[PDB]
Amino acid sequence: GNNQQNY
Amino acid sequence: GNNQQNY
Amino acid sequence: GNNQQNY
Amino acid sequence: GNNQQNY
Amino acid sequence: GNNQQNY
Amino acid sequence: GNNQQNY
Amino acid sequence: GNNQQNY
Amino acid sequence: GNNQQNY
Amino acid sequence: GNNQQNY
Amino acid sequence: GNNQQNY
Amino acid sequence: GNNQQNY
Amino acid sequence: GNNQQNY
Amino acid sequence: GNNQQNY
Amino acid sequence: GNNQQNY
Amino acid sequence: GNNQQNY
Amino acid sequence: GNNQQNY
Amino acid sequence: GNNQQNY
Amino acid sequence: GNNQQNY
Repeated sequence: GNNQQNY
Repeated sequence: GNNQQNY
Repeated sequence: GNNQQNY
Repeated sequence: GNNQQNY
Repeated sequence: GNNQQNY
Repeated sequence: GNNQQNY
Repeated sequence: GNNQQNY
Repeated sequence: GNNQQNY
Repeated sequence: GNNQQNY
Repeated sequence: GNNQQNY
Repeated sequence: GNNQQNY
Repeated sequence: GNNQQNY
Repeated sequence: GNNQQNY
Repeated sequence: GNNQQNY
Repeated sequence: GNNQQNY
Repeated sequence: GNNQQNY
Repeated sequence: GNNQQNY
Repeated sequence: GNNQQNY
C-alpha cells in the first residue's frame, strides 16, 4: 500500500 | 496494506 | 503526531 | 499521538 | 496515545 | 492509552 | 488503559 | 484497566 | 507532524 | 488482520 | 484476527 | 480470534 | 477464541 | 492488513 | 511538517 | 515544510 | 503505493 | 507511486 516513515 | 512507522 | 489517511 | 486512518 | 482506525 | 478500532 | 474494539 | 470488546 | 493523504 | 504495536 | 501489542 | 497483549 | 493478556 | 508501529 | 497529497 | 501535490 | 520518508 | 524524501 502507501508508505510513510518518520525518523 | 498501508504502512506508517514512527521512530 | 504524524498523519497518514488512506481513502 | 500518531494517526493512521484506513477507509 | 496512538490512533489506528480500519473501516 | 493507545486506540485500535476495526470495523 | 489501552483500547481495542473489533466489530 | 485495559479494554478489549469483540462483537 | 508530517502529512500524507492518499485518495 | 490489522497490526498496531506501541513500544 | 486483529493485533494490538502495548509495551 | 483477536489479540491484545498489555505489558 | 479472543485473547487478552495483562502483565 | 494495515500496519502502524510506534517506537 | 512536510506535505504530500496524492489524488 | 516542503509541498508535493499530485493530481 | 506513494512514498513519503521524513528524516 | 509518487516520491517525496525530506532530509
